[PDB]
Amino acid sequence: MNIFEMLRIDEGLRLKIYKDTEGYYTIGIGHLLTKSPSLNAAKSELDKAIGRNCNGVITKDEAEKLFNQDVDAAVRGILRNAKLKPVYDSLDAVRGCALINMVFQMGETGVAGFTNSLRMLQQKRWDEAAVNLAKSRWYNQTPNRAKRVITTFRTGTWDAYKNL
Ligand SMILES: [Cl-]
Ligand SMILES: [Cl-]
Repeated sequence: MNIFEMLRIDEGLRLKIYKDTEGYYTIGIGHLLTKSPSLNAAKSELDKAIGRNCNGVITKDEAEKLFNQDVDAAVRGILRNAKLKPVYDSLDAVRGCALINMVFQMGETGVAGFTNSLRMLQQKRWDEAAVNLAKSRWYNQTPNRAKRVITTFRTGTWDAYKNL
């Protein structure tokens, strides 16, 4: 299992513009197009991202291309962030994926705000971090996903993604 497989499970794959859990226009593997309610705006964003007139639909290869760019951006966001980098460097490879998963979903800024959980992760207090992470809007709005991620941080194994 790796970060790509993990996010593919959490985000799924859709080749036509759809709305994410928050009601935002998205496509491919969780690639947010815009927070604007305008489908037209979303369509334009899509064409700009892909480099052709898509009319709202893309190929699997295109979805995969966007996906690689998105994972790259998440990782780079972590590496550039002063609060994130030290935690990320302190974690084993599996747990690191859980952190990348969060950034992909909520953005660098969003995750950097989880101050207390970040400190607990850096201290390797797994059970305590898990409880703290669960006291969030994040956990309450997307509980199944949050549970998989939190379990990953808690155990350092891929168990939560096994049998999916
Ligand atoms: Cl809460
Ligand atoms: Cl969920």
